Amino acid sequence: FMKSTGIVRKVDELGRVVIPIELRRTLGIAEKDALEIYVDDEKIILKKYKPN
Amino acid sequence: FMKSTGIVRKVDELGRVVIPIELRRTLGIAEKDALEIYVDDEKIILKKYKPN
Repeated sequence: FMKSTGIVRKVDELGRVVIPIELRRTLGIAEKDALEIYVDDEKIILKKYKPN
Repeated sequence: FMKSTGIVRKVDELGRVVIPIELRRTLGIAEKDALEIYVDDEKIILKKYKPN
C-alpha cells in the first residue's frame, strides 16, 4: 500500500545524504531551516522541524 | 505517535542532512556505500541499499 520513490544516492565522506530537489520543494525545506531526525527499525525518518 | 531520537540538524546549501556517527556505525554505513531513499507521508525513510 505504501509506495517508495526507490532512488539511491552515494554516501560522501561525512556520511550525509541529499534530498532530491523535488522533495525540497514539496517538503517546504530551504537552507538554514531545521530538520528533525527519527530512528525506527534500522531506518532513518526525517521530517520538517517545528519546535513548539 | 512513535518514539524517535528527536535530534535536529541544520540544512546546508544543497538541502542535505547528516546522520549522527552513532547511526553510521549501527547502520553499517561507510563512505562510497550506497543508500536507498524512500518517500512516505511527507517523511523521508533512508535505509542501507543492497544491489539487485
